[PDB]
Amino acid sequence: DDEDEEDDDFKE
Amino acid sequence: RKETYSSYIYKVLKQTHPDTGISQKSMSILNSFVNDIFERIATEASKLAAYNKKSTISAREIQTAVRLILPGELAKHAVSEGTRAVTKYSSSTQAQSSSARAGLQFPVGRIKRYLKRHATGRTRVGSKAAIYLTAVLEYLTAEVLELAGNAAKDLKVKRITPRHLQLAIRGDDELDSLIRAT
Repeated sequence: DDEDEEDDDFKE
Repeated sequence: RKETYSSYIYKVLKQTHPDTGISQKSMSILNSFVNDIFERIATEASKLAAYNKKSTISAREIQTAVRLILPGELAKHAVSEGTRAVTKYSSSTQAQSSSARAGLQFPVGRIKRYLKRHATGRTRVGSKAAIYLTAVLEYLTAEVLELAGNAAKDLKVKRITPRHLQLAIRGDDELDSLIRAT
């Protein structure tokens, strides 16, 4: 999940 | 073009895992999936209509194509969703939107137009063909999202990342087969 740190939330 | 389905993917995620979010990278991957599967089904359905000299791509050609493309039981599950959608729309006394009439989040009218890009010459595309394809694309997206959301909950995280998508696809042998072919 450090993996995902630069992967922002999709915002509706 | 490759089209964007992210809004509609998110609507499906809200029905499947109301409490769970999804990362931008995950959404890009799902949008590629939808486009890829669309292209495979549409190409095959259009081929069926052409080889059989039909004037219209109909729900029969979509249904056949789904049975040729989706592996294992997944194909029969998906056929049932397409058939259900067509039935709901039909029994719809409606001045409602095509998608709403069929019970779908994915955009029927748009998908009908995209499908027309695969129809050569005089060949037409039926409304029920587009309902059925929409329903299959939505169902597949729901299957992946359900599984990936469960992987996320298993890892006590509150959104779907690409790793949960991998876990989902890798742990279902039919989806794994589908994605390896696509």
